[PDB]
Amino acid sequence: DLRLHLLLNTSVTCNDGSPAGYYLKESRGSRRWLLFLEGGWYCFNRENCDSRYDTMRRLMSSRDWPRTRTGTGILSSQPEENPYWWNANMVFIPYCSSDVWSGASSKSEKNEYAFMGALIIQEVVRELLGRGLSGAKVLLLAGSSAGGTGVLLNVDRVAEQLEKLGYPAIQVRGLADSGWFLDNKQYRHTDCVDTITCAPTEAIRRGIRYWNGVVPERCRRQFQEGEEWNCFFGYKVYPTLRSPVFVVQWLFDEAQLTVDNVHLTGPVQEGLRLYIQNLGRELRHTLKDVPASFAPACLSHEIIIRSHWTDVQVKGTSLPRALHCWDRSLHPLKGCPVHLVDSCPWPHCNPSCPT
Ligand SMILES: *[C@@H]1O[C@H](CO)[C@@H](O)[C@H](O)[C@H]1NC(C)=O
Ligand SMILES: OCc1cn(-c2ccc(Cl)cc2)nn1
Repeated sequence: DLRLHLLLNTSVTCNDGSPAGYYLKESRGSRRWLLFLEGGWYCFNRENCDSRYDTMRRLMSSRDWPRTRTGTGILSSQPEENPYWWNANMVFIPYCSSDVWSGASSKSEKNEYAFMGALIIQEVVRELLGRGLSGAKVLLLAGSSAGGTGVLLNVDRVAEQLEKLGYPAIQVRGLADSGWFLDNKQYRHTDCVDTITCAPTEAIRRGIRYWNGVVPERCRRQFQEGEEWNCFFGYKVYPTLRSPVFVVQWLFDEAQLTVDNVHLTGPVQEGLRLYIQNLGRELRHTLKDVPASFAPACLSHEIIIRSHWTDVQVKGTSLPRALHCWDRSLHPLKGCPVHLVDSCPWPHCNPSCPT
């Protein structure tokens, strides 16, 4: 179990002004630290944030959080469940800012909600340095879904923060799971006039304004004002980064298909067959020059904190093994690969896909 700590700096808050926080399980014999970012979509105006507050309030507030949480998958402390980092110090950071971890705005007489995701990460790092993180050799910033995108947006800022604080020896790295999206054409079109129909590019453009969103400096300097939404898309922001980042991405991610207005129920036809095959090929193409990556040909969503994350394989190598091979490479290795991308072109052409 991981134990809840609410942030001592009460100005760093969830959407509704309640304190943000983190769940921690220490491993005093270890100098490895894993900080995991939860996911769960986002909201981008008053009306759709109000809806989220009625029926998704744990993603908006800490007032009902439980005192503990069980570590699962890569957050498990049992070697049978977590062959990769079972002995590390474990941290789970709840997603309560609805801003893809990019916001830097407080609640005020001008703002009904606070959007502080980027500041929550920095405050968690600061308060952990007093609880053992000061002695770390590696800090791995991981996350799933919106948390995976959050890794891409924040990993270099964590690195810069520790450097300026006097800790140049801590190696910051990132692990982005199911957060690598494409700004592609939808299979069927919908005009952005309310939430249902509003494509990611437009929703994120409005979000950055609503959230006072922050993106990495180098990417911001390339795309410039009004175009920072580009930095929320992995294939555009990744080349600007400097911290080592391992990318885990299903070729046919269910959230990607949702934003593309694809609904698979049933006998496809030719038009949709070609659309799905082209999506797989495009994703594959964006990963061609990503040296640490794991991309199976499955229709699924998230993986690294699922209890059965050990079961999927690409070219005979599991995800925990590929992550271990990555660790070795950061000290090619014979029989210990780090770049693993399926080539077959249809969902579940890989027999190890989740059922
Ligand atoms: C609390 O957090 C805010 C927002 O990041 C920051 O400006 C302030 O300096 C912090 N205060 C302390 C005492 O850490
Ligand atoms: O949990 C599903 C999910 C998807 N997203 C998301 C994030 C960024 C972009 Cl650019 C598109 C989609 N966030 N959460």
